[PDB]
Amino acid sequence: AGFDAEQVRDKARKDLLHLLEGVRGKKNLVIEKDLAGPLGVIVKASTLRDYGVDNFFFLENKNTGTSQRNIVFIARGESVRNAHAIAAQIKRIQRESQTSHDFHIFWVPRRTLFSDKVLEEAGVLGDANISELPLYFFPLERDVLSLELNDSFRDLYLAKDPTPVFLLSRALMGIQKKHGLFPRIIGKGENAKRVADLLSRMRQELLAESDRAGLSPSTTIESVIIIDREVDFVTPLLTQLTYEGLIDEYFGIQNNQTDVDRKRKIQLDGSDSLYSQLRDANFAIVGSLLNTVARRLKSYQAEQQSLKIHSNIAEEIINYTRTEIFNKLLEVQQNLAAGADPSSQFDSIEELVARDTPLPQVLRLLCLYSCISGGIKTKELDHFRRLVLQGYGHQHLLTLHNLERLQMFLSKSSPLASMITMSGSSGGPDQKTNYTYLRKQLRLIVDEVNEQDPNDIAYVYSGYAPLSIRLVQCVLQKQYLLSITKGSGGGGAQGWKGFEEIVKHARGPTFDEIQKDKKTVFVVFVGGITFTEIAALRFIAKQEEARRNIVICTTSIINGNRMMNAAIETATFE
Amino acid sequence: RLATELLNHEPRAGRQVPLLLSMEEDELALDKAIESGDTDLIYFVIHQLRRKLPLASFFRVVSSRPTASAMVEALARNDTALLKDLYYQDDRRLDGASVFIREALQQPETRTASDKLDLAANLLQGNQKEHVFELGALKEAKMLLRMQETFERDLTDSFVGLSVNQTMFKLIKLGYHGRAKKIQSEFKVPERVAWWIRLQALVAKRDWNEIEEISRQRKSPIGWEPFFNQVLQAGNPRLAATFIPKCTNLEPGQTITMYEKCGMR
Repeated sequence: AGFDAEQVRDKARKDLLHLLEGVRGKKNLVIEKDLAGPLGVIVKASTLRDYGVDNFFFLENKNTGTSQRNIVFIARGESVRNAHAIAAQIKRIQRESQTSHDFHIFWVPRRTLFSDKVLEEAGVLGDANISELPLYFFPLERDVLSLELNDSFRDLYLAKDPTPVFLLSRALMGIQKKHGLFPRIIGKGENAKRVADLLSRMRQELLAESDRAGLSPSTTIESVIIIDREVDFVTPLLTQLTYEGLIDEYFGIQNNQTDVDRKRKIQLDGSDSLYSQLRDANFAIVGSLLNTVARRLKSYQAEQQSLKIHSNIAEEIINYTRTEIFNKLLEVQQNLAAGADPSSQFDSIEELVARDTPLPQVLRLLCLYSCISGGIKTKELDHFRRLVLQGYGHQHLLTLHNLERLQMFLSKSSPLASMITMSGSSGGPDQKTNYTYLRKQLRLIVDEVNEQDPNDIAYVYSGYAPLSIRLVQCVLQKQYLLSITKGSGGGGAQGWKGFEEIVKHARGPTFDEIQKDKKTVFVVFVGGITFTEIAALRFIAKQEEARRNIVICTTSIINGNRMMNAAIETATFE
Repeated sequence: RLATELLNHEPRAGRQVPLLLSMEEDELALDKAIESGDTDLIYFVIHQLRRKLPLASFFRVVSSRPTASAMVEALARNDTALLKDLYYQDDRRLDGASVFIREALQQPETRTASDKLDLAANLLQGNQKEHVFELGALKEAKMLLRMQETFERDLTDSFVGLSVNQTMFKLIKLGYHGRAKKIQSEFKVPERVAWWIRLQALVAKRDWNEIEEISRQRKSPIGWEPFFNQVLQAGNPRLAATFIPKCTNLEPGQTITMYEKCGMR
């Protein structure tokens, strides 16, 4: 009777088909490009064909098929780019066809007052059947839910756009409408608090005029845990060392798919038996894992071709990990994460820039430096900035400025760079996470951990435990977390109890709100989650399998390169 | 005065904003829209205040609220004079300078492009709270593409747009002597950086006469071990084996690996 990721797909599938039948007859389909990916998760192109869809088109391509009369547009509502595109698509067909053509628009997930104006100030508003398609979470896996907002990191942290927070709140509220209120809303970070505040406000607004019933606490849901991405920039900045992590690092993963060398699309999800075992494993054991599987098969048909696919992928990743540049990148990453003097890594960074390694990889090192050392020394700062400019272009004067606005690349003399301390008085409401303090207090460095049979979440970085997941363990696995530091620590209550002093040294507000068989816990990431953090959560989920069900929710699947691209200027003085 | 007070705690925090807006109760309507977290509502208030209030009054209200300030800033980027006005009145000179730099990247000619960079430098002067680096950077940028323009006129190849390092690399690969050293000297490129670029360029050029000539000197700022590795791959194991044993800081156990992979078993 509890929550199931499959019912989310089912609802999403029937919400769309109900609208595809609302339009009577046959229809051509024009969809926002970055929406087409997530849509493939909930419905196949074959099913859409069985409901009257002729051809498929992209909104950005501006070439809607004149063929069928019914022209149905499907795009995101809050988007500014889409509202003009659809209007410019109507103009570019209302006077450029021959037959009448009907226009239907499926906004995701709501019709906005902004979109009303854009079509109003285009005149094409009156000739459109506006419908709402309540799509929010896209179940990438049975334990992974995503809003699939691939620009949410840029919008939230660079552009300060609260849209992803609002959409995530509605999605979370939708779960409460069906399964009951979250007994506890536990979280860490400013945007985590903003989601909690919205859940409270939306609840009281649901009581409305006319009075409504109200909501009772859930009996199948334990609690919700919300982690703000800006609390732990370090983890995604590091190079992911899991198999799926390295695929995302090297090839890049979008909508459970990747492009190896037009190019071939490789499906990457849990439906494949072999990939379910490989995706979370540290890449160092992939070769041995592949050897065991291959020998078992020769000693159940898709596994044979899956063996060839992942043997080819791993072989290419192995080739990449053997390069001097890669190992140099890891060397700087490991030293900075371990706690070594950041100044000692200068010559290595200078070499990497000199060897013309890709800009995102260099910027990630600089941001790792800044975010883990509480800013960069003034003398070293200008030297770093000079290397970037004359190494990649003076155009990146904007790139460095964007990283400054993101507060990921700052001077030590800047008040925004200061890490939370208990000695240096108060000051700074937005003081940064103190990794120097947290490295010891939370055992961020575990040089033990064998990769053949991992015993801690630190295996996803070959010795480094993600701060984000460590904070989750402060709530979910208090005994274990104490055990790897203390011992002899009733005992199993919720909240941040036992670790309030430690979490205090992490960025943002700390909260634990009480709203008045095994249950499910929602671990929500605002600002993005990496595959390593997912793999870490799955590791923990296996340990809590008898007492808890764990479902991962997020605004998007993030990585180091996606973060830098939110800041990197692409224009190039030509 | 009373009619505004009664709405301050009920009901749907989304339909109190149009009511507050009609009563000319600005800011309060914007604050309520912001606290609602509804993007659609925040725009509606901003668009209303944009057409009703003077730009100056509009900026003040919007500047006090970071979320509202962000949206106005976001809408203008997708407007340019609006951005400059916003940043100037809020004393955000780094943001204003970024607008001019962003305009320079869109200029069809380096002459007009450098003029935009000059406008950016003008903004960073005055007050100048640690803007020394940016002023020198914009100076280098104007310096760089002016020299690259000379290269295109002489060498009939493409150079405008490349970084200092990329310009050195292409210059060395084409074997254009101290022209790369002139670029290196003018922009004060470090010794360790310049020698890595030169090494990579000569290897991609297979200029093993120049590499051997470089091996004919004593010290190396990056060491001779890079020279060993760089030459070995995609090149001579024979010429690579020249740099051993010049490689000072080594294994020190032992030396075999280098002599081993050089074919010499």
